[PDB]
Amino acid sequence: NFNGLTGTGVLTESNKKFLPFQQFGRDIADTTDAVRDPQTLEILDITPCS
Amino acid sequence: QCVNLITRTQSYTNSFTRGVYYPDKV
Ligand SMILES: *[C@@H]1O[C@H](CO)[C@@H](O[C@@H]2O[C@H](CO)[C@@H](O[C@@H]3O[C@H](CO)[C@@H](O)[C@H](O)[C@@H]3O)[C@H](O)[C@H]2NC(C)=O)[C@H](O)[C@H]1NC(C)=O
Repeated sequence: NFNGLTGTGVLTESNKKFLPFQQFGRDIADTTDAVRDPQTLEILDITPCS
Repeated sequence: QCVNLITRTQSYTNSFTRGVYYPDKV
């Protein structure tokens, strides 16, 4: 539950730049694939559990 | 206290591709 955005998945540190005024990331299918940690500002990938 | 010391005029022009902003923080 990252600042209200809820979901299930496995986190993973990514190499993406997130335009620091942004918080969430989405793919083509509008699925949340990258969420920023609101406490340490790093970007984490969202992958569905196997 | 204020006084009317500006009274600026107005005109018209063509606004090209401008005024685009980020709709969300996605
Ligand atoms: C929210 O609060 C936390 C807790 O203080 C902030 O995390 C802190 O961030 C600073 C800046 O990066 C860290 O200082 C750095 O620490 C490393 C490792 O010790 C050191 O090598 C650097 O020179 C620098 O001093 C600090 O350690 C870190 N604290 C914790 C507990 O992780 C966080 O930045 C705050 N959120 C925002 C948006 O600022």
